[PDB]
Amino acid sequence: KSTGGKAPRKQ
Amino acid sequence: LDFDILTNDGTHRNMKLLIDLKNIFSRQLPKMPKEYIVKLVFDRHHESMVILKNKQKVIGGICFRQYKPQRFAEVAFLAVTANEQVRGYGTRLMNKFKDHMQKQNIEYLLTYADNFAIGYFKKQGFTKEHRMPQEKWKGYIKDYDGGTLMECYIHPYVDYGR
Ligand SMILES: CC(C)(COP(=O)(O)OP(=O)(O)OC[C@H]1O[C@@H](n2cnc3c(N)ncnc32)[C@H](O)[C@@H]1OP(=O)(O)O)[C@@H](O)C(=O)NCCC(=O)NCCS
Repeated sequence: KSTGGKAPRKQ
Repeated sequence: LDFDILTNDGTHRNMKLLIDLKNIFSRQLPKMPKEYIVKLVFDRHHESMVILKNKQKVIGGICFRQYKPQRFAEVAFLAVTANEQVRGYGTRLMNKFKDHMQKQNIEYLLTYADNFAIGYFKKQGFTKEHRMPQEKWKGYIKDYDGGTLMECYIHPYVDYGR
């Protein structure tokens, strides 16, 4: 499993 | 300025490059638990393509995970070091990444996006509407209701990158 760390604030 | 696949082979050289990249990721993605970035970046399923400056200094990169049998990959993290942003490196990295995925026989790229990142990925070819059968990633890629799952179709003979 990974999830999707591709997580940026709002900028 | 090279864009190389950084292999996690337990050597001082590559481990140093992966840590440098992991540190760039954390600094650039503050909402992300640093230990979570470390986990994915060094796990048995992920790979990283880095932007190497002068064949020694990492200034950015993209961490991804291929699901070979299914023919699709997920983007875990993407970032360029602060002092090197807005110089076109990130766009060139994504193009290099798509080219490499095309050569790896990958048909779709998937990534969760939120806020600004949604617009950012749209400019990179990703769309909210999926053409890939949902049941293809279901069971492989976690399905979070809080994020926007975006996909980029990688046609077998479209030229990505330059
Ligand atoms: C997304 C990212 C990799 C882009 O890399 P880059 O080297 O700056 O990319 P480019 O130079 O090709 O970007 C060109 C565009 O990005 C914008 N941009 C780049 N860095 C930016 C920053 N720090 N703040 C706002 N906009 C930024 C440019 O203004 C430009 O907008 P335009 O195309 O309308 O003129 C980089 O901004 C970054 O590391 N961001 C933080 C990490 C992140 O949120 N990643 C995605 C989620 S994991």
